[PDB]
Amino acid sequence: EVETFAFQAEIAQLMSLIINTFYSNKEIFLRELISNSSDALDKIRYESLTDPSKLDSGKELHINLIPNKQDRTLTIVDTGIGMTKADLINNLGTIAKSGTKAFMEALQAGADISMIGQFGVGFYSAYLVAEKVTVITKHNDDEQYAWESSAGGSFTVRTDTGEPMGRGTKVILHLKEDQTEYLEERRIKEIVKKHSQFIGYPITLFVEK
Ligand SMILES: CCN1CCN(c2ccccc2CO)CC1
Repeated sequence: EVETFAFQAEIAQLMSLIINTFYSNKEIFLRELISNSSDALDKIRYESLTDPSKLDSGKELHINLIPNKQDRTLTIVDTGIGMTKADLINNLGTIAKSGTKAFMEALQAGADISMIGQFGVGFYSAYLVAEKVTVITKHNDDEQYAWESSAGGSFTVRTDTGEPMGRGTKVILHLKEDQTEYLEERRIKEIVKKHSQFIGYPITLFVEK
């Protein structure tokens, strides 16, 4: 049972702007997704400060980067607070309508695409490198759900019958054919060191056979 939703008009515009604008500094997508994961981990940590049982679904607070050349995917896993179904539908927990409005007003005022994270819609920079994005997520108060979109104005939401996560969010980027450099270890390492050197959680870059 798959439900299909239309993006709000402003978010569909933001996505086609990211997909069609010529912009060479595509590596900022990883900084934005790691920063989103750090925010989600800060949230479950703060909640656990007054209620330790919120960590019953997993005490470790971390971020994993998993490249897979066979599937042409780069996956960013965090054990943060996760997202409910309502959150997923509501633009993955962001204020994406007013965020897009401020971002686009800033673009015409001298900003560039790399500043997207300052307007709360950094997740969508995933479409700088990915043709399709799958988000698997588990919040303590809800079941495990899968969100998916290849842009084009719509996304789907379904109950995820896959591997149980415990708690957190998994962003799977199905990379464009000419963006496979972001599957190479030394390239990911260079980008993490350049843009995410001070993240307060351990970032583990997995290797392949
Ligand atoms: C402001 C609300 N936050 C909700 C959680 N976030 C998020 C969004 C998209 C994918 C993955 C994650 C977390 O890993 C960051 C934004």
